[PDB]
Amino acid sequence: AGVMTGAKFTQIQFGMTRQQVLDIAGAENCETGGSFGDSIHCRGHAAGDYYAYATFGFTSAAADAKVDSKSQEALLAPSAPTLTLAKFNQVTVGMTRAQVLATVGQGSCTTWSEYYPAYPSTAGVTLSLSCFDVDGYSSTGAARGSAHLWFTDGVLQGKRQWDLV
Amino acid sequence: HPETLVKVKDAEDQLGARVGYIELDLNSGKILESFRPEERFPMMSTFKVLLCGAVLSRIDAGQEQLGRRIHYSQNDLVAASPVTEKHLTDGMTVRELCSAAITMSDNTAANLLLTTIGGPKELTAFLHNMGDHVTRLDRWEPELNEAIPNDERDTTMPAAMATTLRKLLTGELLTLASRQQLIDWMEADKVAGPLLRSALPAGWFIADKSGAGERGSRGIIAALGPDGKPSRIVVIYTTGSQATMDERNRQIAEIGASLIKHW
Ligand SMILES: [Ca+2]
Repeated sequence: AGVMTGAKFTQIQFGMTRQQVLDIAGAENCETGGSFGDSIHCRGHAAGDYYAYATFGFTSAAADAKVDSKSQEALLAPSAPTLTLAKFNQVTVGMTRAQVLATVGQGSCTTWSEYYPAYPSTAGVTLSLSCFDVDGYSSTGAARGSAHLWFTDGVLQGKRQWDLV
Repeated sequence: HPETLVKVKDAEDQLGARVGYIELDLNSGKILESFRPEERFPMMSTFKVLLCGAVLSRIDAGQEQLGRRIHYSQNDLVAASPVTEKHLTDGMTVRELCSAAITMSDNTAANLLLTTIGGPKELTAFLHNMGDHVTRLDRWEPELNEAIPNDERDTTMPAAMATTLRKLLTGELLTLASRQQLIDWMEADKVAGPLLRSALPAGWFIADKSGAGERGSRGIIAALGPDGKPSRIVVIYTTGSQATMDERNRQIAEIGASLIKHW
């Protein structure tokens, strides 16, 4: 079914089994154990010295464990990247995701990581967004004008940017 | 062998950019072949081998422990960090970080390791003090991959890198245990398949570290040899090309096929 893709990443849902993840992502693209412990790491197309990828964390090592974490780099593309250094500097810790998006642009970000440490409960959910400027996103290369915004329970805890103008 | 040089020049035509090349005898340290041995090229991820060499040096001096756990956070995360991203909740040990940085080119792992040694400035000081007065690291990931033409920040020369790699893998700079550890991480390289490894004959040994950066920069450093033992060091760098990644991988792979063919 090809390598790992953004569409596959999106189709995979929290609560899914290891087998459901593998069948959707394509077993050939995935690995587990070693550096990735109990998680399932799926590679997409080559990019730089590695690849676009997705990592799925599970509640336990059991074969019936459920997906409680979804992470990806270069699989999802921002719909309308308009982030700038000026907008980034206006983002403030304490903002809700809505407030952050109103500041950096509704289509400037993609979900880098989403984790539920208390799954099935959504309390304590941590979420990292990868946001890019007009030309920041690159699927095969490296981000050029981007930022990382992380939240806990929907509230921004911190921010960091690289090469925004 | 001259045929390998014909291939290197072919590469410069195929890529439309300069290629730096060095084949060094591991035992004698003598240059067997070279091309643009003293021109500067961005190290990219190849610097991570020098980084962990500096880490092992501090461990040798008993100022660092392989099992020391580093607890980092969201703020430390940079792009292209598959391993460190996964262990964000529990942290990673110095040992695990070097493995990630060398075998996976994990960028955050490299930055965390840089922090343990004092930063780019201290890595350069480490190198200068071992006899390498050319190689320099100035920035952290991911900025060190900018590859701005004529910018000497974060660069090395093919000859300097080859001699330095030799000192790290066979010199007295590091303890035997540490030399073995460094070469072991390189032998376990998981992300350089399309390069030299793709031309490596059955039974041969190869420990390497590749790198890719902006403006077509691409490169690899390695210790390889027949019958499961490394006997030569190879260093290949290029920057400025507009060719595709595959075309760049191909050119490097062909240079390797040539040097192996005429081993
Ligand atoms: Ca920019």
